Amino acid sequence: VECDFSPLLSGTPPQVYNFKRLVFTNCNYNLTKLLSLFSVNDFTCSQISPAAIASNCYSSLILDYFSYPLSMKSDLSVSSAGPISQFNYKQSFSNPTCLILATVPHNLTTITKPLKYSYINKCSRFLSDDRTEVPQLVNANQYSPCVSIVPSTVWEDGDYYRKQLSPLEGGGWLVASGSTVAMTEQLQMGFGITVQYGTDTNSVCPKLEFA
Amino acid sequence: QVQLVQSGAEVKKPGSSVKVSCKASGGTFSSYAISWVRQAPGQGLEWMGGIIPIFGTASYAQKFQGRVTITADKSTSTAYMELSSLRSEDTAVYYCARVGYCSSTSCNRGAFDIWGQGTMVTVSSASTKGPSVFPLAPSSKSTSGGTAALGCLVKDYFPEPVTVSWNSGALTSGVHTFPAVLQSSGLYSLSSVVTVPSSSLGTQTYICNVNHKPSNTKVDKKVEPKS
Amino acid sequence: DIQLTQSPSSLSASVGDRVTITCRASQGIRNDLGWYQQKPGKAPKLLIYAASSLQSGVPSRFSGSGSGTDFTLTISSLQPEDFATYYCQQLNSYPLTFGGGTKVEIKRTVAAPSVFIFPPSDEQLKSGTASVVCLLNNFYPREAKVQWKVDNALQSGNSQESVTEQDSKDSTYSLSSTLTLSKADYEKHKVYACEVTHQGLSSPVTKSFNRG
Ligand SMILES: *[C@@H]1O[C@H](CO)[C@@H](O)[C@H](O)[C@H]1NC(C)=O
Ligand SMILES: *[C@@H]1O[C@H](CO)[C@@H](O)[C@H](O)[C@H]1NC(C)=O
Repeated sequence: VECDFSPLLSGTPPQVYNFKRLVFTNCNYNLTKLLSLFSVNDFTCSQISPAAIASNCYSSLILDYFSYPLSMKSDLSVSSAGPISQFNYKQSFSNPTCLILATVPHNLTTITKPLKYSYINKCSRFLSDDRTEVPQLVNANQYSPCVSIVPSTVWEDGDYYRKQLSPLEGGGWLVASGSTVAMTEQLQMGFGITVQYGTDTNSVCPKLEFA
Repeated sequence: QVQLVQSGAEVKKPGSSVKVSCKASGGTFSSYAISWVRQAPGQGLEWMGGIIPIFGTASYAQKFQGRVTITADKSTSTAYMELSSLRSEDTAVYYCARVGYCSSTSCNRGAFDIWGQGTMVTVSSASTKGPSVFPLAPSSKSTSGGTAALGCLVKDYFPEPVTVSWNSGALTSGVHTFPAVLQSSGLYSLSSVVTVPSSSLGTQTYICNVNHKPSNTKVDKKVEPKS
Repeated sequence: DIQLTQSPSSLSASVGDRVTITCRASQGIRNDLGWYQQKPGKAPKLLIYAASSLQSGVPSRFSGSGSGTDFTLTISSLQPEDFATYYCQQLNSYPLTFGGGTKVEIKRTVAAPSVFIFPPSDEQLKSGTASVVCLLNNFYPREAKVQWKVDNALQSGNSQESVTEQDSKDSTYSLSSTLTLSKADYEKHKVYACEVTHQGLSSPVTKSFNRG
């Protein structure tokens, strides 16, 4: 009956390039209650409004969450040509989306902090000709191809990652670089919401209130 | 089996800057990082910084941050190490090296499998000067039962190094060329001796072949016994 | 910063015996340690990466072990070519830190120095300077004391010395010391001597000469 956002509230949230995705169908949600547990610093949406996304029925609701430093807010926009939207995370274009930047309050101890913030700064294929470099831009609703060679938490800023590819996998090399951001006093996160309307299967509805 | 070829020796005044090149020979940088290491005379090894040629990402030891710049030209596979505000304590041999094996945390950190031949950099207020070559004559005060000592004194030159041979390479046995010592004047000085049979002092000619490339100086000094 | 303590600083050994060099990190570095070898006047050479993995071509007599903090480079049966300086290096974090180094010399019998002395050449004397050279040839061990005495007066601050690298054939060292005075000060005095103290000498030996 009710949509469960519990996995979000427990454990250490991953970095942006390893965003955790929750998919909701056939359930009732209370978005306002979820956001009341956090300090929402920023709440912007595309092809929908913050008020409307908390009060509409959908055929599916996708929620992506990850550790994200509040300072790099503008980098988390596709309008910007930053490494975040190029190599890490990229929301859908043909579907209404929302982006929430929140800070974990001290009374929410169930959410633990990672060692630091970190993201993919570079991600490219180095071909077998030892010359041509092919940048691997992340697609919507997909992970970076370099998530296989980039660790879940980057050790040092500007670290280098290199993996040799078999002929079957196009040969050459898979090459990536990662950046780090020092951990804030309180854990800061990002939330990516994507909704999709249908015809009859619009069963992801806001939890209404009764006597 | 790629090789790393570095630029020639450098002589700089205090406060100036130097830029050493490191070119891949008989191969390419490929997907490998290039680090830089220096070594002062008699001292150990020290990491300065490194770079990822493909990305141009550079890392530095905090000791040198502000005075060091490491670049890389990917079109020619040539790395560079620029060190500015040179002090006398920067007098050292500078090596480039390839990060051939990734560590557990990254691939710009790891063991250096291929090294360049190194580049000597000397920082001093002294100016380049050719050596004065003086003979060390053999005598009774240099003879000990059939064997006599003789040599050359290579004094007051700058900078390092000097090479000395005997009889144009023919005489190699019993030859000791000592490491140069730095005098208080800022000039270097060394000796080169050779023990020979004491019976050959009346016939055999012994010539000191002193070479000092930085000053374009070659001196040949014939050593004869003194009496 | 990760600190690496390499011990011992130096050791003497014969061809064929077991040699152990230890490296200890100030904190855990898993297996991110490298071992290098360096000969005088040449670039360092990679022996072992990942604490235990032998570099291609390096003889199997070199063996690295250890994990975390304590690491060891073991050389099972020393060959002539193994006598050099060995360096530790951690690969874990910035900055890439090297160990202090271990100098492996050749152990041989105590050899007394052949002490010779050279008066300044006439060529140098007419330039205004006088250099007297004292030569300690082919001795072991390398620890040796040289002292200049002008007219039996001990000298200080006007002499410099250097020792050659250990000879790879007879395992000896040689020392050259240069006493430098002016033309005027040189002619002021009579006897010039260097005194040599060495383990192979029953007593300090003096080689000297007079101006003439
Ligand atoms: C949703 O959560 C909010 C908490 O801010 C609460 O006020 C509201 O009553 C909840 N709605 C329902 C239907 O439970
Ligand atoms: C926890 O802190 C948040 C701060 O935004 C506050 O809104 C909430 O009421 C607090 N809850 C409890 C149980 O203290």
